[PDB]
Amino acid sequence: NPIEGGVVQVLPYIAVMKDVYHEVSGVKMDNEEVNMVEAYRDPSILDDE
Amino acid sequence: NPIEGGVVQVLPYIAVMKDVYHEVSGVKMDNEEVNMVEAYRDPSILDDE
Amino acid sequence: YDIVSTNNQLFDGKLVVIPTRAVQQENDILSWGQFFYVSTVIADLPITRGGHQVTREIAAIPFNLHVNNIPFALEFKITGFQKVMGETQFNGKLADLKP
Amino acid sequence: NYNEKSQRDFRVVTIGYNLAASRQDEFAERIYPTTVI
Amino acid sequence: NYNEKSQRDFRVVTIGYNLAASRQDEFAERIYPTTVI
Amino acid sequence: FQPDLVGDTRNAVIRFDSDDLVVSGDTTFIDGSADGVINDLKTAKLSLRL
Amino acid sequence: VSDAEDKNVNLDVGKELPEQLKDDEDGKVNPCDEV
Amino acid sequence: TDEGPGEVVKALTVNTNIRNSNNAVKRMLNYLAQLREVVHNGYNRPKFGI
Repeated sequence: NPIEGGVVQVLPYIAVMKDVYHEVSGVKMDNEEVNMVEAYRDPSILDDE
Repeated sequence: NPIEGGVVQVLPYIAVMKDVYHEVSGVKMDNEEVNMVEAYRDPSILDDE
Repeated sequence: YDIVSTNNQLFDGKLVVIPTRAVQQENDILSWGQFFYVSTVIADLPITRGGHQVTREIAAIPFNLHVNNIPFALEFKITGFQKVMGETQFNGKLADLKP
Repeated sequence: NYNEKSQRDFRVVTIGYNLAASRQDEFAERIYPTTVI
Repeated sequence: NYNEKSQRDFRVVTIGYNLAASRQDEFAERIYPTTVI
Repeated sequence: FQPDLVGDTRNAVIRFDSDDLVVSGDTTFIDGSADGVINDLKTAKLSLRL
Repeated sequence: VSDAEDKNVNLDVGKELPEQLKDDEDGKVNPCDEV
Repeated sequence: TDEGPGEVVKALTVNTNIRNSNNAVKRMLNYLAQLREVVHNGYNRPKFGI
């Protein structure tokens, strides 16, 4: 529609997060975050020991 | 409502602009713009010769 | 025989041939391996991890084992698909013989 | 204004996202059939 | 997202803006009563 | 561009924020040269994420 | 500690998508209509 | 939140189910690797414990 003037694409997903704490002096958080979809090709992202 | 968590205040108005051309080396558009509501206290903003 | 495929990153460029029983039963030793599965439980408790904050942690705790029965297997490492389907394989040779 | 062009409100489309998995994949099931313990 | 506290949707209030004037405001109408020519 | 939600409704704002900006030994400068940092990146087999 | 229904699991994250993201920001005004 | 987790708990079971498939592959490949060793060496007859 001429009033809408474009589209916005909203992408929900489930993120696999590494369980880490915030670093006192950290520049950015080191929590690896990946799409669950990645696990279908590379499911090793889900394993932990 | 908790889903809103705040408000937005929209203030439409009609502005009185001067007829001003754009400069080739200007840092801003030098067009004195005033809300017409100001004319009630000081109508001289509307004077044009 | 039958063909079963995966896209696991680990199982990349591998063909393995293994026997199985034509008709599968229950805990049949003649299946190449067993997957022994115990029901997975979802645990929900507001654990105060760290001693200073409370979070509701919902955990899925698996309990299972994969067991192999039959030692028979054939393993084939199959590579070079792009070399035989890409580069010329017969007339290339005749050029190579050119003195 | 002289021109609005309507640059605030756009059409929004939601991308589907539907994860699925069986107890184990058909690949795993054919090789390691499931037995409940 | 651990805490989905609202950030984008708000209660939007659009206020009025009604400007009005007579051909001459009363202060000036009483001093200079209008005569149509 | 994104709309500016606070202020004049006609303000449009851009917020470009990229942590994957790439420099490697393969790229060149605007003048066409590939020397200094780029040459050392190519020799050391390195790449940068700016 | 309930048992999971793992046999066949089908997720739908779109149903859980917050209502905020189902539409755009609603502050939009046509100043010419309001004045 | 008193609404409960909703339908995202299933994501925990999907994660678990995917890991189950990966465990089958990991165990299969490890079994074949040590199978190679057993058959490569002098174990061409049935025996317990090999």
